[PDB]
Amino acid sequence: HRIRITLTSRNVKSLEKVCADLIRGAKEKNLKVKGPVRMPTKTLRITTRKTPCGEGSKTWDRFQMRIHKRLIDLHSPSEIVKQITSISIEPGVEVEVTIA
Amino acid sequence: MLMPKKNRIAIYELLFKEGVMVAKKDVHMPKHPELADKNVPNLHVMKAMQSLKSRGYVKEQFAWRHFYWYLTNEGIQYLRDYLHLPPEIVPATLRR
Amino acid sequence: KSYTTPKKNKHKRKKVKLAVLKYYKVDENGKISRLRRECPSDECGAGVFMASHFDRHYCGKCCLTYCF
Amino acid sequence: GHQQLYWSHPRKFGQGSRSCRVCSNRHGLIRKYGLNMCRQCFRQYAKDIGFIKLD
Amino acid sequence: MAVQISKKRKFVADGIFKAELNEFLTRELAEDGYSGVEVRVTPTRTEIIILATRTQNVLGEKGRRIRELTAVVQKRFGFPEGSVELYAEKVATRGLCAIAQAESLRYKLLGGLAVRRACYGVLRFIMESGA
RNA sequence: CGGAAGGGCACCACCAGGAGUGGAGCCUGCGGCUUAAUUUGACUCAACACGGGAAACCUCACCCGGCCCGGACACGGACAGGAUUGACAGAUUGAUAGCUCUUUCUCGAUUCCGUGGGUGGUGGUGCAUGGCCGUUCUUAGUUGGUGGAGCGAUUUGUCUGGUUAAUUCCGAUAACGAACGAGACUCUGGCAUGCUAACUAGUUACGCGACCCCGGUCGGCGUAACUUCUUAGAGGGACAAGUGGCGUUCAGCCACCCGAGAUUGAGCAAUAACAGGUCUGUGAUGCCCUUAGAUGUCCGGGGCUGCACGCGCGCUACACUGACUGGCUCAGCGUGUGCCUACCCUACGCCGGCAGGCGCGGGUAACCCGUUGAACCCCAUUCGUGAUGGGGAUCGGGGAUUGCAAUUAUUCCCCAUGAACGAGGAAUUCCCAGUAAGUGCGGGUCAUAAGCUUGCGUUGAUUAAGUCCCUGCCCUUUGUACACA
Repeated sequence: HRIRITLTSRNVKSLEKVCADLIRGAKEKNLKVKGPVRMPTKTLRITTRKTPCGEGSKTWDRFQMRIHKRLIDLHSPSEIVKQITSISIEPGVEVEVTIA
Repeated sequence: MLMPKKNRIAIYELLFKEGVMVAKKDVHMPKHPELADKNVPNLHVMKAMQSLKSRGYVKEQFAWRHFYWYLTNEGIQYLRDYLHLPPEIVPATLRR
Repeated sequence: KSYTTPKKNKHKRKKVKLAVLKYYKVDENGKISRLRRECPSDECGAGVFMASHFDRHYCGKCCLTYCF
Repeated sequence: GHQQLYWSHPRKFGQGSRSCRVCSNRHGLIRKYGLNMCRQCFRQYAKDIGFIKLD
Repeated sequence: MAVQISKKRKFVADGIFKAELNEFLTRELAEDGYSGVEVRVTPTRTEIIILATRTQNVLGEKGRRIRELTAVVQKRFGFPEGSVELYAEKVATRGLCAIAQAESLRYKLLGGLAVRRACYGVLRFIMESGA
């Protein structure tokens, strides 16, 4: 019953709508929900030179890429939450349903 | 290129079995990733397919570090009369 | 463009007309006479003859050389 | 042996060992997060990988 | 997946995946009015959508080039059979797509139209489309 | 455009100061001078710790040699009565390259040879190009539409002046209304005892357990409440809004209450241009060159460091506001097991003074390294104005690790050696608040690896709220016989 749905996404409002959708689906299917626990955002940071040559003033580019991680833990037999999580998928987020 | 015909026919067989083929540009790669049943050096796949291309039998498209080789009608007819096969059968691209 | 050494010309091989018929002795019967011993080598058995050099014997492709 | 000598030299490390996955040259390589893309090629394709100038 | 790599390396892996896919498809579908790519990795589907202007040229004669392109996709990137599904579709109001309009100008210059006439012909179409 | 006048702005300008650089030693990039070679791009700001360029081989172009074809393709003699590939000794070399002189076996029309045509190229031209970049300039500048004025090119709007970080505004006003750049915008920092949530985060209470004399301590053990502390989502909040002055009474400026803030910091960035940089980022690329004895490429050796010399960026010092030896005590950004790809972050238990070795483990990571016991600083000693226990260059000896390989010492450790340097000439740089500076910790390069650079926190000021004197750039007026100016 104790099953772990984690959502890893680069875009935030996408992830938030998926987090909302799984709470909606859970409270409708009448099963105990642990709310969307927000793990710290990881900021992948790469900083390079701008110029292809080396005949300019030393200006650097600061490239960032945030990656967000939510998880909701439910008390439900595999099936009903599997069919809840088989609907309403968008390209931004990525799903993991963990049983044990 | 100086080639073993055994390895060359095995390349031509796979090329037919699936019309289009991919090959990384790495001439110092000991065995070919796909045809590991055969002892195919990457140099020989490239040299065979670029020799195919020069006469206008294969379609050469190059990305970052990968050759892409689609089969033409000239290649279809040469390849089928060469391997000495039934004229009916075709690559894995045609069958709906 | 000018170079240092007068070059090395690449090894041109001594091509010969029929080095094969010197592998057998002909009889006036319908029989045979095999000149150079047949090594029962892993891959290179019957049709592969051994080498008859002035110091040692040698099997071609498996490289199975023999001191006299 | 010619084939004992052609690729005889060992390459386990140094910048002769690692290669740009786009243009295949051996200067200013990005190896962070397993990119393996030279800094000019990175900067060209950076927005497609997901990297964004924010700060 | 027992290889079990970091979410950090996983997302830069997905980043370069789309980047090369796009490079390959822009090199291939260059002349046939190519707009861009999109990926939807569903449960055990890689639904890989293509956006073009002249989709009849790119999907070809009874789906020759589509199965050719699906083959090189599965062959190069190392995918499972059945799981990878390409879908070429027409982009709406091409007038606003900078990729399509830039490649249209490029192939009018490749034909050999006058340079001021090529640019003003393109720029007039962009504006009447509603830029 | 001026060798004419006037007005503006800026810590890449000055004033007031702070740290300094210049002096010394070493690290390092240029020129020079040697060398078979010491490949080279760049030369005021806008070249010189820059090419992410910390190269032992590779890298890698440079040079001394030796294999190599990876010369597709169409055509022509040649041809299995064999075109051809491979080859073990032996001298040959550096080589266990069949490169070879000299052996005889192997292979089977994919060779090899001329004719074209192709190829590859860190080869040439950045004064033939694209792209990206830098700079003028991050200064405040640029342009229509209707209307006005001129026969017209043109002009007004875009201005005498005040004000602002700002062509920012309100004022005067034949102009009114607008667009780009400024601003707004996105990220970021500070605030919520209000909200949604938490066994990958805690707390409070509790039961238990250990120790000191009912309490006290616990990062000792364990499960009911809750979200103060941690995490990250939604809204809120700040606007020169309140008051007192100054001002054409405007725009706005100065002070003061209340308040978590009364200007946090970046990202982006106009019209127009430069013969600025890159062809050594590209399978962006015109033309040229070369194309088998290669400017292709692999292999093994060295060089890129060479040292009477002159520059530029940095590091360590010149000591007592200190060095040494103990003890006490506090961080924040990250990163971590690989595609070809081999190499990850490390706790813990023994061995060795030390660098290290061996053992079992955790970790694909708010889960394990980890409560990241960092340094400066702090407390207590020894030292005592002595080129001294300051300083640690140079040199000798031994030992570990990385690697296929360290001599022209890769790095690190142990003992010994103890150079100048006593605050630095002309000249010159960066900078106004959690800033300068001191201090250490991560990311890049990385088999080995930071005196560099790119980020992070800790300790934390003196001076200034101004100006056109200096150096720059920008405008208005004026003059012209200049207009490739």
